[PDB]
Amino acid sequence: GSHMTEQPKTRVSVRIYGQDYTIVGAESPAHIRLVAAFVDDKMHEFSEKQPMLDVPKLAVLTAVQIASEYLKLKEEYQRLREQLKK
Amino acid sequence: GSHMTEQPKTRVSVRIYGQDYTIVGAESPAHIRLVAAFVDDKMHEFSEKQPMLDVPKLAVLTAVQIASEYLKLKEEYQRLREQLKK
Repeated sequence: GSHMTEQPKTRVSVRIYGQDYTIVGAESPAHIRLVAAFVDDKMHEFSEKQPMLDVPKLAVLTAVQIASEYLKLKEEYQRLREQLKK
Repeated sequence: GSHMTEQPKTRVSVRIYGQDYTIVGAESPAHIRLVAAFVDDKMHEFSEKQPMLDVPKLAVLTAVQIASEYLKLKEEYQRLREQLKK
């Protein structure tokens, strides 16, 4: 058998809320480490608030907030570059 | 009676995975609509994969995934911007 000189999207196993998950990182080995911590910490800060008082309602709450707080960031990049092209 | 002329971060209620959730969304009316759909869609597409065969585990699974694909985006943004200041 032969091998191909390619490096596709690598996956990594992290631990969030006590459970282990293997998702696609595709970035620095030190970066993927803070990814899990960011979600874990965010879930922890909301667990003490008890929004809907349920586990699935906790993880989904952080998921939607993480997306919104980051959407505004990527949006700036699009607006900033478009203004530079003007 | 008095009214302060201020505009803080507004909150929005959306239906994610069937349940209603109210989170912070001061970006834009149309933008905040796709935020819920982003998680809802990603969760639904993973629901057929049955990675952990559990809803709570699925919600956090997509959360870390979304963060991973968006974190590298804000990073690239900072890299190209820093090289433009050389």
